[PDB]
Amino acid sequence: SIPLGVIHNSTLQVSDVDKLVCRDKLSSTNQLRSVGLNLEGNGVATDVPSATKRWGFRSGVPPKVVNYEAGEWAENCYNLEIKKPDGSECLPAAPDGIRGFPRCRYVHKVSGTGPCAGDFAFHKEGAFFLYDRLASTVIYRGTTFAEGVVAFLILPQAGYYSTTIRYQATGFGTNETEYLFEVDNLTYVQLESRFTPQFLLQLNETIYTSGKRSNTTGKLIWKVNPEIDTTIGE
Amino acid sequence: SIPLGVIHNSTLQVSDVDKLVCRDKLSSTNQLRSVGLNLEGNGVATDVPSATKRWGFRSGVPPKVVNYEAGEWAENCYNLEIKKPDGSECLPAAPDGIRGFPRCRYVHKVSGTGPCAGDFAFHKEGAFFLYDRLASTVIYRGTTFAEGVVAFLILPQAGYYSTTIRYQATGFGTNETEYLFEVDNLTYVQLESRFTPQFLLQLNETIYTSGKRSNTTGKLIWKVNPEIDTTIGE
Amino acid sequence: SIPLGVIHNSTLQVSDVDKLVCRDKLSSTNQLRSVGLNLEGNGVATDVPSATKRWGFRSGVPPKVVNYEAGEWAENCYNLEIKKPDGSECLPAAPDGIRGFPRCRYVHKVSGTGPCAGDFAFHKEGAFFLYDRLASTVIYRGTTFAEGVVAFLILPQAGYYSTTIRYQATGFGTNETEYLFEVDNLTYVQLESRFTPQFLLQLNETIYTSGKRSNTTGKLIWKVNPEIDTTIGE
Amino acid sequence: VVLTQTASPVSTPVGGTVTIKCQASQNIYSNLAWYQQKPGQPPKLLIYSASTLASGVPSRFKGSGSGTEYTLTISDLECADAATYYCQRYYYLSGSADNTFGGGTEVVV
Amino acid sequence: VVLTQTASPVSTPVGGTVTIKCQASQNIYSNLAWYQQKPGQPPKLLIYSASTLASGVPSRFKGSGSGTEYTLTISDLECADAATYYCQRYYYLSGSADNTFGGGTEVVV
Amino acid sequence: DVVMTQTPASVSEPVGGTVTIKCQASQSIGSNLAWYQQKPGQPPKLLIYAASTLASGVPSRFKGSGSGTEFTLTISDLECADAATYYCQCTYYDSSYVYNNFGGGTEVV
Amino acid sequence: QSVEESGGRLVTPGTPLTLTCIVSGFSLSNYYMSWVRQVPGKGLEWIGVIGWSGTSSYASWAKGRFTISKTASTTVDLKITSPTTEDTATYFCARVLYIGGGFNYYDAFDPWGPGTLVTV
Amino acid sequence: AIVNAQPKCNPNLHYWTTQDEIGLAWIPYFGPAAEGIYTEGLMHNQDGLICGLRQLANETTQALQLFLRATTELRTFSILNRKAIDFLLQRWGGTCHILGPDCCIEPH
Amino acid sequence: AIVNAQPKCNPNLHYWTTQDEIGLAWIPYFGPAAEGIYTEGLMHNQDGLICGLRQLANETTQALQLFLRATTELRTFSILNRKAIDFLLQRWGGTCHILGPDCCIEPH
Amino acid sequence: AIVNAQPKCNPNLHYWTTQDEIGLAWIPYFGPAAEGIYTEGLMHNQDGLICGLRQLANETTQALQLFLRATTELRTFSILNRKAIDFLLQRWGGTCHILGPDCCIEPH
Ligand SMILES: *[C@@H]1O[C@H](CO)[C@@H](O[C@@H]2O[C@H](CO)[C@@H](O[C@@H]3O[C@H](CO[C@H]4O[C@H](CO)[C@@H](O)[C@H](O)[C@@H]4O)[C@@H](O)[C@H](O[C@H]4O[C@H](CO)[C@@H](O)[C@H](O)[C@@H]4O)[C@@H]3O)[C@H](O)[C@H]2NC(C)=O)[C@H](O)[C@H]1NC(C)=O
Ligand SMILES: *[C@@H]1O[C@H](CO)[C@@H](O[C@@H]2O[C@H](CO)[C@@H](O[C@@H]3O[C@H](CO[C@H]4O[C@H](CO)[C@@H](O)[C@H](O)[C@@H]4O)[C@@H](O)[C@H](O[C@H]4O[C@H](CO)[C@@H](O)[C@H](O)[C@@H]4O)[C@@H]3O)[C@H](O)[C@H]2NC(C)=O)[C@H](O)[C@H]1NC(C)=O
Ligand SMILES: *[C@@H]1O[C@H](CO)[C@@H](O[C@@H]2O[C@H](CO)[C@@H](O[C@@H]3O[C@H](CO[C@H]4O[C@H](CO)[C@@H](O)[C@H](O)[C@@H]4O)[C@@H](O)[C@H](O[C@H]4O[C@H](CO)[C@@H](O)[C@H](O)[C@@H]4O)[C@@H]3O)[C@H](O)[C@H]2NC(C)=O)[C@H](O)[C@H]1NC(C)=O
Ligand SMILES: *[C@@H]1O[C@H](CO)[C@@H](O[C@@H]2O[C@H](CO)[C@@H](O)[C@H](O)[C@H]2NC(C)=O)[C@H](O)[C@H]1NC(C)=O
Ligand SMILES: *[C@@H]1O[C@H](CO)[C@@H](O[C@@H]2O[C@H](CO)[C@@H](O)[C@H](O)[C@H]2NC(C)=O)[C@H](O)[C@H]1NC(C)=O
Ligand SMILES: *[C@@H]1O[C@H](CO)[C@@H](O[C@@H]2O[C@H](CO)[C@@H](O)[C@H](O)[C@H]2NC(C)=O)[C@H](O)[C@H]1NC(C)=O
Ligand SMILES: *[C@@H]1O[C@H](CO)[C@@H](O)[C@H](O)[C@H]1NC(C)=O
Ligand SMILES: *[C@@H]1O[C@H](CO)[C@@H](O)[C@H](O)[C@H]1NC(C)=O
Ligand SMILES: *[C@@H]1O[C@H](CO)[C@@H](O)[C@H](O)[C@H]1NC(C)=O
Repeated sequence: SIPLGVIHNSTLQVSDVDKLVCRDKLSSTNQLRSVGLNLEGNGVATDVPSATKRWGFRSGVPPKVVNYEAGEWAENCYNLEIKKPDGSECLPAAPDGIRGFPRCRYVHKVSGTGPCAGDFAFHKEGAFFLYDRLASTVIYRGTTFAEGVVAFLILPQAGYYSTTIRYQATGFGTNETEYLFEVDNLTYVQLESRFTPQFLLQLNETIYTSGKRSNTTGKLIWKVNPEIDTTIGE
Repeated sequence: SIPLGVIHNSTLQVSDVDKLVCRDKLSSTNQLRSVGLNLEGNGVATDVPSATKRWGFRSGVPPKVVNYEAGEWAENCYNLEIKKPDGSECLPAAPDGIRGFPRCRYVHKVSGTGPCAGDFAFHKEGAFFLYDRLASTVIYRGTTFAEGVVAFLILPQAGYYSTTIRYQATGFGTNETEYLFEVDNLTYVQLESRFTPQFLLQLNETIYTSGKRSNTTGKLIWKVNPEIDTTIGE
Repeated sequence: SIPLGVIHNSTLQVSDVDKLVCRDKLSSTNQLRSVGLNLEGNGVATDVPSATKRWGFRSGVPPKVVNYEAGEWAENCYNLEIKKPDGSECLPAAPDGIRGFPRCRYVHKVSGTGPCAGDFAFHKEGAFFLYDRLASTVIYRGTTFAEGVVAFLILPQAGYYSTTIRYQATGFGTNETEYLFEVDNLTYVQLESRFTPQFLLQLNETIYTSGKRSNTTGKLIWKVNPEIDTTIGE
Repeated sequence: VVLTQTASPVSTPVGGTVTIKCQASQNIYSNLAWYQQKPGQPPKLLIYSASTLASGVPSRFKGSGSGTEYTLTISDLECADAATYYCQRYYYLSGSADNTFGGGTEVVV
Repeated sequence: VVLTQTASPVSTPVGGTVTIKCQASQNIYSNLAWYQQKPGQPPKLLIYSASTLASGVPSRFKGSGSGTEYTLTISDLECADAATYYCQRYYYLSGSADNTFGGGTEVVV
Repeated sequence: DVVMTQTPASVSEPVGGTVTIKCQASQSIGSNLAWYQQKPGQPPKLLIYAASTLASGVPSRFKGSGSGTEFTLTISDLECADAATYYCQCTYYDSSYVYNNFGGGTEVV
Repeated sequence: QSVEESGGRLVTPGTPLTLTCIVSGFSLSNYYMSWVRQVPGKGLEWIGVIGWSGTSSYASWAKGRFTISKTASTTVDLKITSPTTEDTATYFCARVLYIGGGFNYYDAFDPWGPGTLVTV
Repeated sequence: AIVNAQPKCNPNLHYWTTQDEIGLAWIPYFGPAAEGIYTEGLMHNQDGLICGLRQLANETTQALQLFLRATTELRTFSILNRKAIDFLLQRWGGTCHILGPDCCIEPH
Repeated sequence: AIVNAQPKCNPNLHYWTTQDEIGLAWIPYFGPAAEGIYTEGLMHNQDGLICGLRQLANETTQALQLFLRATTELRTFSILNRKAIDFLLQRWGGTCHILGPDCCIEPH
Repeated sequence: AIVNAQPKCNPNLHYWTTQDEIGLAWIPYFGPAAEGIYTEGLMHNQDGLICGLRQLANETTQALQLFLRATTELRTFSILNRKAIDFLLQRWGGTCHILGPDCCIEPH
């Protein structure tokens, strides 16, 4: 059965079904609450190369959605746009009533191609994609989300800045996936799994100020050296 | 919280949440009821020129629908079909399950054009559009409705012939809107805010009997004089 | 109201609304259960010619759907695909979430043509069509279902091999309908109302072994004699 | 908006059924009108709103279509029905009054 | 229903693939059959239900389409593939027998 | 059924004073009230409607006020031409609900 | 905006009687019409009303004794059936008045007629 | 109590409802069309029930609109269930003194 | 009691249900397909339960159809919740006499 | 009680919620847009509340996923109502002994 949390004396206990306690008091349905908590609060990796490896494609399982009434401010949020090599779309369109996560600091927008097996993209660890007050089990196309879980509670008787970071991934869904951070329609930077979003913004600023942007009609991909960490090579 | 009406000794009172009234009794869910009441029972203007000025257009608010189990016979109902100047449609299509109001006496079918700002048509006073056992907050295209409000009650422990009137509107939604009552595909009458539906029907009959219909390929618009009230001019 | 059955000391009794029964105990919502039972358990005809006469067409009545949590293995299930003479489709497509009956021994896949009056196909006796944990009042196109009814209960406090049989009908829905059991794309057998599925499979095997399949580009329709029941005539 | 007609001197024996297709460059929500212009005379409205028949016009003409594709069909063509044909998109005069005519298609008996 | 074909003596060198388009005035729910008729001989059935390939027909011929637009593609055109081609809308004989044939398209090697 | 009571049965006052008449309602009717003056041998004449709005043509001396359950009517600077009976009527319900909505009558001398 | 009444005469009890009210300046299709009687030296008594929809409404104490109908296009009639000696009064005829707002509601009985006299 | 603050009141409530309670009329195949499942009624007599009920309807709309805004339901069908559950919880939602003023249990 | 008036009664109920109760089977990614989420059983032993059940299911259909006709839901899922709420309201709905026949508070 | 087994915990919970409680702000026509209906808060002070919530949420996921697999809702909105009904049924389900360990009634 679904556990129910009881808060008393500023302490949280799991309700016991067989043992009937009389101390706890319920007065109205206003006390019952559902809260969604982000996975990043548990100290897990949040960058795109490590985050995108927790999602896998499957077929033969219908999706399910359950609502929640309160959430937590998310520092990292994701937005996916994946297409098959022939040109078809992988992720389904967002149904009516589904909206992106309301409070996101950095929105990682990833667009690319992959084999796209199966039909729906599930979470390998069994978590939920939170969305806007509607936690689902699959990923929808073009809608911002955030990994997290849901808990049910009995409550006791008693500014906003959004920044979008754009990526480009090749081989999405496989073990050999190549990621590229985008600073311009022609200039890219090779992406490693140790760059915080602020570091990527600083790299963009350095690219723009130092005049390393592509001047020809082709593509230019920079590679940052590991030791000095400030002199981009190629 | 939502107020709840209690009927005791043929008197209506508002349930008190903090004070537990012991004499109140609820034996089964059959006693609980929700009833919709038209606004025309409060003595408000019902003619189209005055009715259509209580609705506005807006974008950025999702529509919501709530059911009700009983209603009141309505004398005036409205049916809207509005086009943008280029030719598109303003009002959204009626979702599945939504049907027109069951009991109407006069249905004012208004078809016309307007700037059509926003995305949905809301009620400026905060009321609802009743429809059939499903009160919504927006207007659907080509569906009979009637403005009303929903109330909740605890019940005590214990022919139909319609008429359609056809209008034509120019500049719908703006402060300068022109209405014409249509008697034929070619003949129209300029409309004032003092004509009862029966008077409009009598004007129709008088125009047909007097042979005032248009005989050319152009349009003919009559104008009833204010003083005599029986000698239609032009 | 909806009757509610109670199981006490291995006996089933209908709960009485006015009389308050003290011995009845309900500890959790897990005890409440909705079960769907097939009509074939009541001793009714199951072959296609008799079964198809219990369904009719109508218009002006919307369809309704209810759920149930437990069912029964079905000996006979049906699957219909009917078209109008002009080429259009009669039965509406399956809405999202509707799936075939999960446990069927024989599936009578029937495809044909008929006048197809009305808009929806209802059951003449007032029963339900059981899809996967969903009882509906109408037939959906190309979806396996079973005729059945739903019962609500308070529980006491405490391989799969399917076979598809293919038919073909002309004038479906009328009183004069002709059915033909299909053994091949070119060979058919005249169907009566006294053949069990095992007999049909035996006839198929005899047709294949005896070399009575049509060799030309035309159609060959066999007809079993009533007396001998093993020497097919024509 | 660009209106592309059949753009061909269509020839049809007397008694046939000629069809003229007028494709658009975008969705126009069925706001077409059809004009028949004989040499020298001013054009004459035949079908408006892409389906409705103008007053005093024989039911011989029939217009159909939607979205970006619309057709005008003339049945049992006579010797009189020999003129240029135009498809024309219009607006409602509450807002703009913009309008664009088609290229023009000629029919030979 | 009026069936409008390619209506052109299409010529294609041997080895290429030719395409014939058969338009309709309304939705017909994919009820078309394709026939070829050599000069003098009675016509022969090629494709029924707009996709199914009739018995005794090489896989070179293919049919496709839906709604109001349907196409027949002849792959690897040969010398013998020189005949007049027709598209026919049929009905189910349960309650009707109406059938309308196409105009006819000639193919030249 | 709202029941209206006229408190002063009869009022007498020297010429030039101010006469006050009280009209009480059983329920709360907002500001839905009307006043009438009936000279002998004449039909009643409207003076005040909506309990505060002066009628057209009546002199401004007559002035009414009040709301809820109590209403008052004051005639200032009495003249010999103001001697008549005065009635208060309730206009809270619709025009199809018919009942005894009038008042008793106050004779002013 | 003026109305008038006619038809007052002396009859024996049980003799059916009919009165007539005609209007000028407005239309019957835009207003109701009410009949109010007054016993000599008494208060006003609302009898009944006829609407612009054609239906009529009667007081409880006069549920069946009186009828109100619309004859012609600009006249109304009050028919008294089986009058008694208690129905000797000055009968009136008024139009309900609404200034703005919706129909079916009134604010005053503005155009009172001169009133006919009925004696039994 | 509730006082009617509307400009005017209609004292009669000519209503229609859907609940009814013969032969084969319950079967959808032989049942009435979608327009003949309603009934009628007229509550001509009232002790001010209608005039106060209209004011109650006007009063509840602010809370109803706020509740609809808060939720993400496309269509809401479960308000009455919540009201019943709240009623039961308020009556009995924990430890209940027999003689306490917050309990409906009476001794005799 | 309930007496079976059907032409025939099947004494055995071969049923299937979706409720189950391991490692990673609960995760939808590694979980069973949509066709393998069912269980199986056979209530061969019976004391008239099955014959009574079939007749009860036959009887329930009229009320179920009328209830479905009355409502406007496209899909109904809240019948059992309504039954539970009605049961609780009937058991406890207001004033409760301790020794009255309408209450189940036995004294001792 | 419960102990947090996650590798790391965030003691401060920065939340947003839609419940608020002026003028014509409740009118949908004059109301806020779809992005201005939220509030803000911060439960910085804690006594193991947040680190316990982050573990209870981790624990509930298996039961939630199994329940979602069992049902057939496209969208589920009736979990909390089921919890409340279960709580009421557990409290009083009939035959309430006055002095028994099963009733919250305390004699006085
Ligand atoms: C609630 O919180 C608990 C914390 O206990 C979470 O439990 C985690 O569950 C996931 C899988 O569900 C575990 O991830 C697994 O890691 C294995 C290797 O361990 C890695 O992590 C440890 C951490 O100490 C390192 O020491 C180690 O070096 C590894 O880096 C993998 O073998 C598992 O599968 C992988 O390999 C297989 C086979 O190739 C692939 O098929 C898989 O796709 C995958 O690549 C798996 O990844 C994780 O270790 C658990 N945490 C802990 C602390 O034990 C719950 O998931 C969480 N619940 C929710 C709903 O969030
Ligand atoms: C619960 O259990 C009861 C009892 O078993 C079921 O009641 C059955 O109801 C159906 C209709 O709802 C009955 O079917 C009717 O049969 C009539 C003829 O009787 C036949 O069956 C009897 C059985 O003894 C034979 O003796 C007889 O010879 C017949 O073979 C028909 O006249 C009825 O209508 C037919 O005719 C009309 C007019 O021509 C047509 O319009 C109809 O479409 C139809 O063709 C009808 O078919 C059945 O007989 C009842 N059972 C019994 C035992 O009498 C309930 O149906 C069941 N509940 C559910 C939900 O299934
Ligand atoms: C529940 O019941 C109450 C009272 O019965 C209703 O209150 C009404 O509220 C509306 C607006 O919500 C009011 O209408 C407004 O009238 C203004 C002019 O006032 C006239 O009416 C008053 C009545 O007392 C007179 O005193 C005055 O002299 C005028 O004759 C208009 O100017 C308003 O329009 C402006 O505001 C709206 C909304 O902001 C804009 O959309 C317009 O463009 C314009 O800027 C407005 O129309 C009405 O007067 C109130 N009635 C009373 C009796 O006071 C509630 O509305 C009702 N609830 C529901 C849900 O119906
Ligand atoms: C990368 O840096 C460039 C240069 O600073 C950004 O472009 C400027 O963005 C600011 C907004 O912060 C604007 O006010 C300037 O007008 C922009 N200038 C130019 C020349 O574009 C760019 O937005 C940055 N991109 C990201 C993803 O951070
Ligand atoms: C206006 O009145 C005319 C005349 O009554 C209506 O025309 C007739 O309507 C009736 C039904 O209402 C039809 O049976 C007749 O065939 C109509 N034509 C006649 C009598 O010549 C007309 O429909 C009315 N228009 C509106 C909008 O009510
Ligand atoms: C009728 O019987 C024939 C032969 O018994 C079936 O044809 C065989 O079907 C099996 C599986 O169903 C295949 O593995 C074989 O390849 C088929 N061909 C043979 C054995 O020559 C046929 O499918 C049966 N049809 C029906 C409707 O039961
Ligand atoms: C990815 O998986 C494939 C599967 O065979 C394997 O061949 C390949 O070496 C893997 N790549 C990496 C980088 O692990
Ligand atoms: C309508 O609003 C516009 C706003 O600019 C104003 O100019 C115009 O005078 C208004 N018309 C009326 C009739 O108030
Ligand atoms: C089917 O019904 C029609 C209705 O007229 C009737 O003529 C015909 O004889 C019926 N067929 C049979 C086989 O009874």
